[PDB]
Amino acid sequence: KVTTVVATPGQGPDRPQEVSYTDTKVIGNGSFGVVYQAKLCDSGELVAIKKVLQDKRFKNRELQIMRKLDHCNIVRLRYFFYSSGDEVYLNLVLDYVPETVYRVARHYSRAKQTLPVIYVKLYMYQLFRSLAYIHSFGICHRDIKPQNLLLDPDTAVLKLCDFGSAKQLVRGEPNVSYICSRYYRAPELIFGATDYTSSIDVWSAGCVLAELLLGQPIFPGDSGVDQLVEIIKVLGTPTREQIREMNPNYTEFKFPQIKAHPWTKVFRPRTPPEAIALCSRLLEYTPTARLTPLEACAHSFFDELRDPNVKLPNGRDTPALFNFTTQELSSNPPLATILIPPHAR
Ligand SMILES: CC(C)(C)Cc1[nH]nc2c1[C@](C)(c1ccccc1)C1=C(CC(C)(C)CC1=O)N2
Repeated sequence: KVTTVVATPGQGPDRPQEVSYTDTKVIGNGSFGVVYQAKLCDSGELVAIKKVLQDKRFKNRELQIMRKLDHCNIVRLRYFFYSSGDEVYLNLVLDYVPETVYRVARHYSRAKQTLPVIYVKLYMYQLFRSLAYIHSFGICHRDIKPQNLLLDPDTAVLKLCDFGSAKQLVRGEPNVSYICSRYYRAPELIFGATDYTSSIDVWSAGCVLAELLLGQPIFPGDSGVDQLVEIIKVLGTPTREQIREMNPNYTEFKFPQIKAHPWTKVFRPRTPPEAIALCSRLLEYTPTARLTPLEACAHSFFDELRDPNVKLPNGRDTPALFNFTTQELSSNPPLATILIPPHAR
């Protein structure tokens, strides 16, 4: 049974073509609508179709954002197209990838084991790459979690997915506080800040990093507000100057004073010292103090990835790690001296 639709390519001239697919099954769910799997008849390739009720009044924020993006570490919009059920739906044809960082991290910790640190370097490097790219367009993902990191287990290619909460932030225009998933939610946001930057994504990224070294979430909060407490147990009570730097909308938390539990004691003994150094510069109260995604790719914890002889545990080559663009380097072009090593010209 074959379905044919007239779909506009996402990274293409605005020019609709016939597309056919088969083997439709449901795989996903949300306030938005539903996600299906299908097999394209052309390539036999597997894809996901995200089906979203779309008020013809509005543009679809996710769609505008997805049409700009073109990146090895971001899920690609192959096609999009409209359908019926007045009912008008947007369908987004996106990559299907069989695993996630959530699932892999979970296999390791159901077995009490540590995810090998090579994979931590591989996965995190690619996540920071993906954020460098979108942050360069002023786009904040605002939902970085291990579950939104797609993962081809054989190639080690990580792809950032799910841009339902993503947005272009412009200084001046305020934004919602209760955003991101709780465990990965920056403290600015729990203070009610509406004037935040894309450095919230970096907080979340350091939460993913921490989780991958600990085997469970670093801040498992009972509620959007117990989330602060969980954080405070680790970083300790924020100073008056840190609280000011979060440009809050409410500080009346009447929180006890807790001393900072130092970083090296948070992780299991003989965690590599560079992972902790990176981790502490992401999970900072002051949002302006956190590394930019691109400095984070340049960090010395990822040096193993820049070694000429580096290979995956399954024998194969690493994915493309060094093929930076000008768009992708914009925020700090000198970093290319470190980022793109000798042996890749
Ligand atoms: C590109 C989408 C819209 C994000 C769909 C997609 N593309 N590739 C995927 C997905 C799913 C449907 C997804 C949905 C939401 C967030 C992340 C992932 C998905 C997988 C792996 C699993 C094991 C089947 C679990 C699963 O939910 N892989």
